[PDB]
Amino acid sequence: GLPGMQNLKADPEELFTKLEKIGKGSFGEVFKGIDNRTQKVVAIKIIDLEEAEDEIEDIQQEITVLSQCDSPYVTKYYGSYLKDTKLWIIMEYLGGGSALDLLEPGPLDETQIATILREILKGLDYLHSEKKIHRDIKAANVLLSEHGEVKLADFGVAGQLTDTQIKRNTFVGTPFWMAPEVIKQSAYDSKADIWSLGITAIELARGEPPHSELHPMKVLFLIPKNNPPTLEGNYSKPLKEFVEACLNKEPSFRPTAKELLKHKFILRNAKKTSYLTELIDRYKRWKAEQ
Ligand SMILES: Nc1nc(Nc2ccc(S(N)(=O)=O)cc2)nn1C(=S)Nc1c(F)cccc1F
Repeated sequence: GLPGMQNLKADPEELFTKLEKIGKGSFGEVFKGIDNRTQKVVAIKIIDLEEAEDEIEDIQQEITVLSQCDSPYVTKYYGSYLKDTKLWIIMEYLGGGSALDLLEPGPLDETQIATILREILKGLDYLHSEKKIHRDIKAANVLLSEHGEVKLADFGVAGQLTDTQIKRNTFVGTPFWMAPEVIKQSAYDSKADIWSLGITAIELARGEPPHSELHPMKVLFLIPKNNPPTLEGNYSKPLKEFVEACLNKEPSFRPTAKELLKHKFILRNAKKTSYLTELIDRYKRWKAEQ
């Protein structure tokens, strides 16, 4: 089965206008698109099923997890279409781009950092309450609407906890952002996302994650054997402590997403999400020059 699968007679090439590429996901390529019936903009992930082996079950899992999410903090899923050998996965388009994109004109301030982290946490609180793990939290997978709303994206490696499986142990994620227990393939749960959030916090503060100048294969020993990273530079003590709370080698010492929503860095610095429009306006003007 495949949740949201549409009638095969429906031609997505007729129902949507495919525009420019806006990314490359864990699976397939993603395009900006127009829904021809509503004229709303969508994001379209296209996957060639023929040149895909052992990736199709992964695709099905992504669409399943996506279709089971109903939250302001998770990109919406609008269904899937088949066009010959290609699968068109229709998703909510977020006009502000990724947090990583919004970093290109220059550093964020700590109000912006706190606000983005707060909204990521609302998303993680939702997922974790649903017994889901994202497993690929990073600034590239954090999207903003053009009104400044923040949502999680790319569920390509997301995991589901059950009653018959209270922990996962699969090796998945992006190396710089992966928790030591995931790399080591110990039994892990939602706390793995909390580690990834700490790395993402550093990324949002500094522009890059720890070890970013190294070959990804080095982190397979670097992360499990070294002391966890800390945020270095001229950042507030609350922000440095937020990061340390996340980046503890012991998963049970990491706070829950729910708890982190009350962390002093968040309460003291976060403001209305609408203010993030400035960050998006900043990017547009910057891109406008070049
Ligand atoms: N749902 C969704 N909307 C957008 N919008 C978007 C993307 C890029 C840009 S930009 N800054 O002009 O290149 C602007 C808006 N991207 N997007 C997705 S799924 N992004 C995405 C992602 F989040 C992870 C991997 C690949 C991807 F293409």
